[PDB]
Amino acid sequence: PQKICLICGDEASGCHYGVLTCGSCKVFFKRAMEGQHNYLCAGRNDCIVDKIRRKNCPACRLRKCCQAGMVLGGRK
Amino acid sequence: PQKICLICGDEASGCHYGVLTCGSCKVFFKRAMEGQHNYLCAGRNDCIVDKIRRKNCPACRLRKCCQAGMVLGGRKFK
DNA sequence: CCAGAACAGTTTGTTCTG
DNA sequence: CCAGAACAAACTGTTCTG
Ligand SMILES: [Zn+2]
Ligand SMILES: [Zn+2]
Ligand SMILES: [Zn+2]
Ligand SMILES: [Zn+2]
Repeated sequence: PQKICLICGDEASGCHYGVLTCGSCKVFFKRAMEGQHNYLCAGRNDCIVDKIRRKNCPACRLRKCCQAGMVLGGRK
Repeated sequence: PQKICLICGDEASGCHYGVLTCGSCKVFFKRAMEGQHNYLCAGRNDCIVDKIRRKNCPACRLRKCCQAGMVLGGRKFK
C-alpha cells in the first residue's frame, strides 16, 4: 500500500533511530540532536509538520521526532 | 545609527519596495510575490519574524512584508 | 540610491557504502 | 535493511550592474 513517515507524512524509507520515517526526517533528526542549534518555535509549538512544510519549524519537527520515539544511537 | 529591517530586525541595507529592509527580505518579497507558491502558515498566521527564524515561515514573513507597506514595482524615477 | 541580475553560501534531502 | 557518509538539488542571502 505505502509506508508513511510518522513525522511528516512523506513516504517512509524504513525504520530509522526506532521509528518509521522518511529519508529527510532521518538526517534531520541526526543533525538536530547532534549540533546544538537550540531551535525555538517562532509560533506556539503548535506547527503542523507535513511533507511540504517540514523544514519550516525545526523545533516542532524535532519535538515530533522525540515524541514518536526516535533515539540516537550508531548501528545496533 | 544602525538601520533596522522592519520585517526581520536584521541590519537594513536601504529602502526597498517602499520600506526599510535588509537585502534578504527584499529578495524574499520579490521571489514570494512572483513565485508559484501561496505559502500556508503551519502555525496560526502569527509567527515571529526575526533574524534567526525569518526563513522558518514564508507565509508570515510575506504577510509582514505586505502589512509593512512593501509593494511590487519596477525601477521608478524621481 | 535601489531594482533586478548574477553570483555564492547555506540548508535540506537522496544516493552511495559498509 | 539501516547508519552514516558522500553527493546533490533546492533555497536563502550577498555582491554586482544599470
Ligand atoms: Zn518525514
Ligand atoms: Zn513550531
Ligand atoms: Zn529583513
Ligand atoms: Zn506562520
